[PDB]
Amino acid sequence: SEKAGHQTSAESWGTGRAVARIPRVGGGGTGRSGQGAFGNMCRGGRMFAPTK
Amino acid sequence: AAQKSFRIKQKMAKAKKQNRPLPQWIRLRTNNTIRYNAKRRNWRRTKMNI
Amino acid sequence: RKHWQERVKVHFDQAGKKVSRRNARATRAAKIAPRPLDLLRPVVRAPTVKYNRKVRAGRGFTLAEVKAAGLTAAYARTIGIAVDHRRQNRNQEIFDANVQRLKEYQSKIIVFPRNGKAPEAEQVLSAAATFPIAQP
Amino acid sequence: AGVKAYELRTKSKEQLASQLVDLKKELAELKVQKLSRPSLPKIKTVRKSIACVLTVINEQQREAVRQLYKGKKYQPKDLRAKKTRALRRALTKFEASQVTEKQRKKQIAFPQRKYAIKA
Amino acid sequence: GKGTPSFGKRHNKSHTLCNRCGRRSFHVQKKTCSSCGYPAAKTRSYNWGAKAKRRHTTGTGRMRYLKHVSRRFKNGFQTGSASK
RNA sequence: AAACUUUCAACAACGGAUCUCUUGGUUCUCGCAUCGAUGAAGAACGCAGCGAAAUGCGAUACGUAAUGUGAAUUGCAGAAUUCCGUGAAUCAUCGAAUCUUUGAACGCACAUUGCGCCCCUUGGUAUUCCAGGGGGCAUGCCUGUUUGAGCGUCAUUU
RNA sequence: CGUGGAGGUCAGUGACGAAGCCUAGACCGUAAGGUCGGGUCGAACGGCCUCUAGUGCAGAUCUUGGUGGUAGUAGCAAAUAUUCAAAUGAGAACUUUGAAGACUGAAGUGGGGAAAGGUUCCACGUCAACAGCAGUUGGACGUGGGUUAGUCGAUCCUAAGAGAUGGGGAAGCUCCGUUUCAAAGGCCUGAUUUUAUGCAGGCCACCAUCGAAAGGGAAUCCGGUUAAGAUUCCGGAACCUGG
RNA sequence: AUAUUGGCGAGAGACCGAUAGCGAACAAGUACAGUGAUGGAAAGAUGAAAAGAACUUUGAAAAGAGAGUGAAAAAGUACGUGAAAUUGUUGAAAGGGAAGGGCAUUUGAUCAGACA
RNA sequence: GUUUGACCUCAAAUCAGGUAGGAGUACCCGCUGAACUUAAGCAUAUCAAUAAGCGGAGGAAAAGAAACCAACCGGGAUUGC
Ligand SMILES: [Mg+2]
Ligand SMILES: [Mg+2]
Ligand SMILES: [Mg+2]
Ligand SMILES: [Mg+2]
Ligand SMILES: [Mg+2]
Ligand SMILES: [Mg+2]
Ligand SMILES: [Mg+2]
Ligand SMILES: [Mg+2]
Ligand SMILES: [Mg+2]
Ligand SMILES: [Mg+2]
Ligand SMILES: [Mg+2]
Ligand SMILES: [Mg+2]
Ligand SMILES: [Mg+2]
Ligand SMILES: [Mg+2]
Ligand SMILES: [Mg+2]
Ligand SMILES: [Mg+2]
Ligand SMILES: [Mg+2]
Ligand SMILES: [Mg+2]
Ligand SMILES: [Mg+2]
Ligand SMILES: [Mg+2]
Ligand SMILES: [Mg+2]
Ligand SMILES: [Mg+2]
Ligand SMILES: [Mg+2]
Ligand SMILES: [Mg+2]
Ligand SMILES: [Mg+2]
Ligand SMILES: [Mg+2]
Ligand SMILES: [Mg+2]
Ligand SMILES: [Mg+2]
Ligand SMILES: [Mg+2]
Ligand SMILES: [Mg+2]
Ligand SMILES: [Zn+2]
Repeated sequence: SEKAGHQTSAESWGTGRAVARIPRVGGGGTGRSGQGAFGNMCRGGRMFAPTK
Repeated sequence: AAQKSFRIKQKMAKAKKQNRPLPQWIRLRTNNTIRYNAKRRNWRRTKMNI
Repeated sequence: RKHWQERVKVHFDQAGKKVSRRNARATRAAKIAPRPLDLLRPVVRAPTVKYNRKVRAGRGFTLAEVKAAGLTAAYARTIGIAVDHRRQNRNQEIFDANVQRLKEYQSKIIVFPRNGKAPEAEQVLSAAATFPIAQP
Repeated sequence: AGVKAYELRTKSKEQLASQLVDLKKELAELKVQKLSRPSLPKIKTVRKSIACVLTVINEQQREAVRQLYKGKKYQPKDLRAKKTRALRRALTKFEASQVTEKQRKKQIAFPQRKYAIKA
Repeated sequence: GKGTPSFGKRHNKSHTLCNRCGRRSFHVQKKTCSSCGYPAAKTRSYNWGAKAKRRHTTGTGRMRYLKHVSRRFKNGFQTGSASK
């Protein structure tokens, strides 16, 4: 699916935050918040060069 | 509040009737996969938010 | 450049569309039997100096050609002759060829009576194949 | 157990009304007994008997109203056909098949002839 | 004092229950629901809110009437009854 | 020499990798045209003999009627089925119905289960009072019916 | 050299045990790796010729999940304070009753309410998890009971304000404005000097609706009663409004 | 004749195989968070059949030990297989302010082939 | 005839019968309309007559039987490859 791994509202926390600069899920109150996103090395993210 | 509206009191009544564990005879049914009440609510754990 | 990935046409349904077109042709032939699937088209000369060495199929016979063949436009339309009201005749050879085509078509078709028993016959699906265009 | 619709349909209005009242009284008694005995299977069949009696009564009334309104231009909207909204708003067969006199004359004079390319 | 002490003064309600969609999103002073747009005639939805459209679209509820339309079409919107 | 630390091996822990599974997803193709003032989509509240969900339904409430099938349902209870048959069922089918309060939402309102008006009917020892039951009262626009307004125009001495 | 899938072939391997995993055992390759034995396991899998790709990890303050040393360590030291006996219980520093010592000291650690919460109230049963010790106890767990009004409130009124209609803008979602720019609706009399079965004469006038459980406002008190109700129930004695 | 990531009904793939494939294979747009617009998880596998361990015994009890069911309890609703990190017990060994590695041999333990 | 009417225009009725709204929106017909981006330097072009916003339909919609294409020995509605 062309939308796989992209239906996520996430943003990077910036440099110098003692964590990796991968975009992270916002919001709160759930285990999803703060997890990495959008990257091919991230669980639940988008694969590298998706098949067409 | 003590002086509440009927809509609020009706929602409270529905929540009170929903507040229960599973009946024991549910567990005895064939191919039963329900083992606990996963939507149970308590007054001091999750607020109903009106 | 533009967002070309949002508009990519891939023809995965080429074989499926071919099957659907053949099914539509068979269904229309069964519904329209015994008359053919196409009307009789005239011979015209292709425009421009690049293609004027060839003749091809036009849209329909002219009113002058139909009248010379001895039919009315309405009756020719009912019996399966394409009639074009905006094409004009300025070439005697083309006019004679179209009149000959109309006469041969009238000789080779059979029109069933509006009331009475029908003489049963097999349907021929292609008037174009029955009366091919020949390069003079 | 319970009542049967085909046996109910052979009776009159007052008999059905009396049967319905008796069934309601029996349901009240069963609901009284249910406070002491939580498992009372007869409640279900009494409830279904009440529903069946109401169904038969409504059927008889609606059939009487249909016979009363038979052969009239305007009917109650709950007795008219449902279909869909667009289907009800669509043209009727007569309106759709209307033609002008000129078109009718053309159709009579020059219809689509039946022909074949054989001889 | 803008954090924990200020959080102790929150006891009013900006929004209450909406009559149309049932959410706690009916803004009291504006008399408008921030979710469905009540009391406007149209239901609020946006093409940038694809997830919200999916959450509130047709088929998330009971479809009390719309479920049987396909069966009635398949039978041709027939009237009458089976004659045994 | 023990204890302790580390290494090696056997078994036992911790944890859920690997392998084998799959009523799910993803992509492609084919066919069809069917929501709503005859009240849709959505929402709230309820409904099972013993249910909080999912699923189904609306005070006829996991449902009624009709047709088909032909002996179940099952956790327990309870039907069986005159078995020589108008007959289970959480079955299939579905053309007759029921369809609370709402919602474009339509008597006026709605952070209220608030406030009216019209017609019919019934019960309270009732010409006056009260209550119950049934059916109604939105806006824009079209065609027609009826009742009207304005020296705007006109006629009106046998 | 190795991995997932595909065409062909070995009439290939396999419940007398496929794949996987463990192994102080064995062999072949310079190596990538390949092969054999033993244990465990329980249903599929491989050699060769080719086709194909989401095909090989030590790092990216990489992602997700899991686990150590730190470490039985830091700590559980604000709000003066606890003790004796009996009962219950397998078990009592923490439960119950009695006996003592203290504290809040009426601007309370008392008795009621508003917002908010929603059954936390009360009874019975009861300890797996929670109450950073404990627990026989509990705002915990399981099953139920309980909130009674003509006079208390809402409901009615209007406040700052909010907002339709008549109109006028705006492609439009909609905007202005709140009595204007409107034919915006009620009442009285009549035998209307009768033209014969057709309603005549008069009168007064300004704008929907929403907006307070602390503003305005009709009218109720005493005694008793419950496990938990109480100006509402019961007894007695009153009052208001409408007809 | 053309379009069709919505709806209804079908057939398929050299696609993915529970950190993959839709966010969701499961009461998933659920639980939970936010005043609100919105944000949004984790979570599949006993066995062919629950036959889900009767009975005895110790313990207040959870449970243990016998016994029994089942092909198997090296399947006990912590349930197919059951890796690593990390940990316990047993056995062998080394250790005077790190350990680990390379070449060579001693010592202890252990082991294959060739056996006419 | 200071009467009685014919018309015209404008009203009202819980008048008789109807119709519009809203949902869905993949595809379709209109309106409205950026920026990130990519470049240049007669102060711009591109992204783009796109995203977002608004209005309106169907099973397809739209277009459609020339005030056309051409300059040939002429073709002959629209649509799509
Ligand atoms: Mg993914
Ligand atoms: Mg601030
Ligand atoms: Mg404040
Ligand atoms: Mg405010
Ligand atoms: Mg109010
Ligand atoms: Mg094996
Ligand atoms: Mg890769
Ligand atoms: Mg690694
Ligand atoms: Mg490297
Ligand atoms: Mg790291
Ligand atoms: Mg310490
Ligand atoms: Mg202290
Ligand atoms: Mg003091
Ligand atoms: Mg003191
Ligand atoms: Mg503790
Ligand atoms: Mg208590
Ligand atoms: Mg309790
Ligand atoms: Mg306004
Ligand atoms: Mg008010
Ligand atoms: Mg007051
Ligand atoms: Mg009290
Ligand atoms: Mg009293
Ligand atoms: Mg997943
Ligand atoms: Mg296991
Ligand atoms: Mg290990
Ligand atoms: Mg757009
Ligand atoms: Mg349609
Ligand atoms: Mg078509
Ligand atoms: Mg069209
Ligand atoms: Mg013309
Ligand atoms: Zn809403």
